[PDB]
Amino acid sequence: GPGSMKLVKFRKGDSVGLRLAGGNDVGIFVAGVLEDSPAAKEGLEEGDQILRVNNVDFTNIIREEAVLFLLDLPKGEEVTILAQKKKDVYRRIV
Repeated sequence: GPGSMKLVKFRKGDSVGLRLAGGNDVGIFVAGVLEDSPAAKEGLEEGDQILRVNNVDFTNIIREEAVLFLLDLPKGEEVTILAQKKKDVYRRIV
């Protein structure tokens, strides 16, 4: 089936606080979450696949475009990340 996804809502600091991995073929993955970020606080974790941010699809985006996208998110504004734990896929990427 379609599975159980997580929804994380946080307010962007100076940065979102996320390292990315993957790409257009397999998905964008959270490689790292700084404990210094509100991304971690809200329950976003390494090996999470990012499906959506702010109603922009992250399933057909290239890693480079995702980075720029997260950078471009207005500072101090709320971000809405739709995600899903996919570690076993993740372990192959890294």
